[PDB]
Amino acid sequence: TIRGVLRSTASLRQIASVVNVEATSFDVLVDKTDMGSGWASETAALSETATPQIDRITIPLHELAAMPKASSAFDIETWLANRIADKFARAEAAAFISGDGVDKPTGFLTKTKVANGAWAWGSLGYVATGAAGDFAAVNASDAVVDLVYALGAEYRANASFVMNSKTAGAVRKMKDADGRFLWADSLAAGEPARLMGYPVLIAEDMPDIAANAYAIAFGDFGNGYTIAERPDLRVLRDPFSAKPHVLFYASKRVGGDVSDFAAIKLLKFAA
Amino acid sequence: GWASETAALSETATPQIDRITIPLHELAAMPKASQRLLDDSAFDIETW
Amino acid sequence: MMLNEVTAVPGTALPVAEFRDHLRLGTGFADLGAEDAALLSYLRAAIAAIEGRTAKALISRGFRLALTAWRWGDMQTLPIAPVATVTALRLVDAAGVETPVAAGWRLVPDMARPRIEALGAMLPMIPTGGRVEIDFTAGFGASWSALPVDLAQAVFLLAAQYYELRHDGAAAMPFGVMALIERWRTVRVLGGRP
Amino acid sequence: MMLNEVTAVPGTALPVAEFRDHLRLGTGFADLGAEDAALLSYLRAAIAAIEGRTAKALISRGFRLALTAWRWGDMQTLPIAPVATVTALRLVDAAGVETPVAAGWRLVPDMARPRIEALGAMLPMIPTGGRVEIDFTAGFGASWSALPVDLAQAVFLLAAQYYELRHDGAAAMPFGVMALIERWRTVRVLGGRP
Amino acid sequence: SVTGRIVAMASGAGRPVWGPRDTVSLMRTGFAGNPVGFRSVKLIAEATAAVPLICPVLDLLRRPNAGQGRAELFEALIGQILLSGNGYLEAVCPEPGVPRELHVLRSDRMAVVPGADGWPVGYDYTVGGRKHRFDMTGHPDPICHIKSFHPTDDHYGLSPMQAAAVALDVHNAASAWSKALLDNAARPSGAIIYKGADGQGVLAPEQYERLIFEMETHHQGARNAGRPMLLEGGLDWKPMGFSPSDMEFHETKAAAAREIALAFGVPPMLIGIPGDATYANYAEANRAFYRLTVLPLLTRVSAALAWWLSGYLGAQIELKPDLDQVPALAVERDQLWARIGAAGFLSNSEKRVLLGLPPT
Amino acid sequence: SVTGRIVAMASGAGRPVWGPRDTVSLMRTGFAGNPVGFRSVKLIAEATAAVPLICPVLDLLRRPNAGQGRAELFEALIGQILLSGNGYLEAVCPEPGVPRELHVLRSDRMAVVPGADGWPVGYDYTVGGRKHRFDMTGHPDPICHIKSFHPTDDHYGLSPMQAAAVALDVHNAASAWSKALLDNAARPSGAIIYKGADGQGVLAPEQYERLIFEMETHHQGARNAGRPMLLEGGLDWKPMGFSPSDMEFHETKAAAAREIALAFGVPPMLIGIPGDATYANYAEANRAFYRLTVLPLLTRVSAALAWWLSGYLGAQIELKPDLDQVPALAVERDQLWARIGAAGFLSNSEKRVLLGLPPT
Repeated sequence: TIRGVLRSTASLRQIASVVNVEATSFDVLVDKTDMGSGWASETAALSETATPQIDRITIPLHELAAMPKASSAFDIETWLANRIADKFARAEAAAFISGDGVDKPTGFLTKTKVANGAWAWGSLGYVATGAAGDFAAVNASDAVVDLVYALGAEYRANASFVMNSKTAGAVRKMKDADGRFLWADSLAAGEPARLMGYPVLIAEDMPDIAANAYAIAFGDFGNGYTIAERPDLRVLRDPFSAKPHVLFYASKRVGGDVSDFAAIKLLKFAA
Repeated sequence: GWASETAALSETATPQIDRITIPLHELAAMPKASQRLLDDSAFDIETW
Repeated sequence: MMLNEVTAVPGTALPVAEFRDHLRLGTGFADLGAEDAALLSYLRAAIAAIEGRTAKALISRGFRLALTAWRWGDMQTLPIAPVATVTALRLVDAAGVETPVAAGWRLVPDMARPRIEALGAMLPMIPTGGRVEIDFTAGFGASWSALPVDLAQAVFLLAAQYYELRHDGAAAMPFGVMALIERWRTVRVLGGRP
Repeated sequence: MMLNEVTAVPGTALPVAEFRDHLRLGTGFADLGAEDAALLSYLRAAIAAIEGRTAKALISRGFRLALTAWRWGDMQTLPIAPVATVTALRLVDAAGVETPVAAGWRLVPDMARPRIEALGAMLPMIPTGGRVEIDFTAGFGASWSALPVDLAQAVFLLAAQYYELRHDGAAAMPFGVMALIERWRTVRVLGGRP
Repeated sequence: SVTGRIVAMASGAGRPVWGPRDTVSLMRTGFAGNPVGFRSVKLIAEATAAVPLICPVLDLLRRPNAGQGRAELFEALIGQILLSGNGYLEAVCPEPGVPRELHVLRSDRMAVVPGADGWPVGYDYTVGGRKHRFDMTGHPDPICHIKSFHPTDDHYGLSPMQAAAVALDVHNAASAWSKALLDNAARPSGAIIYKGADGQGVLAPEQYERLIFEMETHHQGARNAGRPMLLEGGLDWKPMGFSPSDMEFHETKAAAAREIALAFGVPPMLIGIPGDATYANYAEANRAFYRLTVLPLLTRVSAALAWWLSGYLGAQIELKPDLDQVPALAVERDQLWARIGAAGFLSNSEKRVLLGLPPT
Repeated sequence: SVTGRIVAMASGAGRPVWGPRDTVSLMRTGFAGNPVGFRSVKLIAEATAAVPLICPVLDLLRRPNAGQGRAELFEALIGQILLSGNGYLEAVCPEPGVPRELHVLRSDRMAVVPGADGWPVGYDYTVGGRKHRFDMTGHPDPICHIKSFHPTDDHYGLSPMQAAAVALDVHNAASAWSKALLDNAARPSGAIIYKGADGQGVLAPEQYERLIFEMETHHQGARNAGRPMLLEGGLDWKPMGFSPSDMEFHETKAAAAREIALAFGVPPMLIGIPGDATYANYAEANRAFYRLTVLPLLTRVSAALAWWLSGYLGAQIELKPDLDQVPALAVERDQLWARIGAAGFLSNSEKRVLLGLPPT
């Protein structure tokens, strides 16, 4: 049996809202503001209090394609089908997190972030850690806990952290003034998988800790990020074009950006 | 075409389609009747 | 399929002044020109011998290929092999009217198979009782210098022979006349229907 | 598949000064008198006889291989054998848009079977009617000194023969012309469909 | 079951799985192409339709739809199983129980969907580029999918034509060898060699029409067979032969014509191919045909109609071949009636219960 | 039927679908051309017409139309099914019920129309440039369309001659090989070679008429077989041979003549082709013929007449072959009467109900 390198599988697919769509695009419809109702006066005109301005966000439903040429110990049809499904499960994971606008789903990091407390609708909110290189030196994890408690109590019913491996490394490297590992205290524990009472998703397409990078996200992505897709995978078992190489054609179409800008909060490693 | 496939016609020009919108306006009339006239007349003006 | 030539070679394009260097006539005589009328008579007699054994052309004079029915449904391999830029497949009618046709025909260059394959899966049809002449200029180059030199040597090995013996008098080289010709002959193994 | 040379030899690359020494040096009449530019015309005739029997190139001239359909799915053996560095694999269409490619293929050099051998199983497909065209530089080296000297001696054994006797006159050496060539000929045993 | 849930996510849930690539080309080259592959399927598919069945529901089977009878249905059904290893039956149910339409869907244009738990959720009828997406996420499950046994695949059948796909291409090309040999061959019955004074010399068209007319009139044909044929100086007649005359791949075609009949399981005696006498006298080879490749095939499809159609009814129904008054099994019925009829020790009602009779 | 709408659009509704072009040429080259393809269809079509039927409706079948009897109708009907895979029956109804005219429309000039839901709406009888456009958008549906089984096509039959179309062209051309060999062949029984003093030399017309008259009188013919034939200087007699004498494609013709008989399903013993003894003694081969390729064909056509003609009546009628007093099945009738007749344990009326008699 032919082996391959085992890549990361966690993909933000299982915590975001997966919607089977059949058309060319998926239009989510979110109001931007409140009703604005006031307490009425007993002798006043009292008319036209306000109306929420709605907004259509378009999931463009892009397509993803990989085209390998095939060029009896192991059987290529099953193996290449088990590799290209993995690559389509992994290459859309980068687009879900840091994809840009052109021909691919725009990830939640590329949505013009604004510091929380001055949060408006068109952006995502972040909280600063302190010094630019890493977590704060005096009190580590204060950035983590106020990232949790700067989101909103309705979305924190089912919210999760999104990191890569070597940011969860730097989280588990946090220790008290005796060096006793605030998260998973002993050297015998392991991954506790319940950071601050919330699950952790190790998604490798997140950036690592840098001068300004947003290496930790937290949110109810079921309301936040909408993955609209078509469930099938095209299989053109092509017997033409090149006699020498089969050149199988496999494509899945998928789209997605943020549906709710209030659900996702980011951790900026700066001041 | 017949011989144009050899020289050109690598693709045949597809029909460029066009959407014509019916804007669907409304036709509304609001005549004003009096309450005195609606009550005095033997003729049912409200159904006329 | 008649395959005549529109124009012959000019004669001034033949290397009579270099063939005279080959045959060791003489260097600095004041006459120097008593053989010019006959040296190109043997160069044209040795090129035309090698143009028939090789089915090549060698001076790129213009041809006229007047034929009536197509040999195969679409291909029409041309006889004179090294071709370039088929001018005109003017389709004559039963009598008179000659209408040149762009017709959607291509040209596949090759030294072995100089086809004229059509792109619309059928060459232009032929008016019953009328021919389809094809003007094309086929050969290696315009001047003598554009030839493959081994084929140019096979003219000089052969036209020197006609100059040295006049009648058919009998008289083994590694690369003789024949061994230089043989990579330019047409190697065919079909005697079939298609 | 026309495979015309882009440029010929310069003529100054050929060892005319050395071939005068293979003709009569160390033994002979004197340097004697030889039409210098004649001796260049027999070297070009002996190289072009050995370029054809061996399918080699010997001076590293520039070639242009313009063929319509790929023979295999990916392989494309190049005929002129000692190759180096495809200049370009530009791809013209039926109208002449001439869109080159810069990746997808890796020339695998070899004196036996030079190839194109694209990556994977996809070799650049051909526009319908638009012949593919490959420019490459094939041969041993730029100067005469970069050649295998046994193949260079087969030129001098042959170009001297065209100098010593002009017409096709009759005349078994151990390493003659033919025995020095046979380790450079192409040994093929395929007459089949692939 | 539990293994199936893991198997799905390997191939991909919710996406169509196609299986065999060439099954559309084996039909034209193996069932419309050669007579041996043609007759072998027609011999079986017309045999399974002739076998009666034992149960209402059979009223549907007798008249499934317009223009497609009872016997015509199983010829279409088994004719897809022998060709592509898969049988399909669409049911149209205006009514809740016993749906009054059956349709043999061809297995070229049908594709499976593995779904979540490995057992199928979708079947996709794809003609052109247009699909249907039948749904299996319900109880009546509108398509019975009859699989031939396939050990390596989890969703399709093996289609005996795929196992004989080498012997089809031998039999197709050896038969086309002799066709194009009779169509591309130049044999002469001789050659009048004319050398001349030189080693080469043509003869003038005056002399050549003399040579045709003395050959056309006086030498060719049945009526001129054997004229003494004076040859003067220069002329000579070399008679040619034709050294392989008969038998161009005659046995390798006849061995391949037996391996096609071997794979579908028909005996060589029934189909009519030549060969050594294996079976004796057609009371066996027809009985072997309805016991090794018809009745095992028919009791396997009828076991799937007994379960798929019972999903439309409330009560489950069995549906089996008759294995009685099928006249190829009369030698198994003589042999069993004369055994117990001659057993005089056990009484009269004690052997009506053995032979299958209503007791008295 | 639910998927019927999808396949209809791809073909194109309201437009005629033709199918196979070369169908009319297989008739002239494979049924009017060779005896094996000729006898095989005539052997079947004259057998299915001879089989009686079991039901009124049969009064139409007994006298369908003028000049075309009962037995003559099924020869025309089955003779189109074996030739082109399709049978057609126009019904002309001056009267509302049980239309008193039947006409076998030939399937060369008939074309289908797919219509809306995939099942046909039009049939087009196309002679010259003239069409007719029969209509199927009604209840009586005036043409029954009997299909042979075709797995790849959705509208026509397969026509066993198409499956044997290579073996027909072998048998047509191997038989025409020996014909044109007997017509184009120059064999001489010798050659009187006259060289001369030179390598070449003719003989004068004085000497040449001398050479004929001693060859015409004294050497040719049966009565001059073996004269000692003095040869002087220069003359020489080289006797020629004819090296392949018999057997020009003799076995490949005899193998292709069996594969044609294989596809239509006739046994080699019935048609008369030579070959190894597969069946024994004509009690088998005639019983095999009416069980593998006649009675399955006849019970499939009669099942289409049982449904198309019942659409003109009110009550549905069954119509099946008799499978009784057809004298090729007597070995299956001896075997079943002597089995139950020798079963002496069960009583008299208990075996009249088995053999099919009205009990007394």
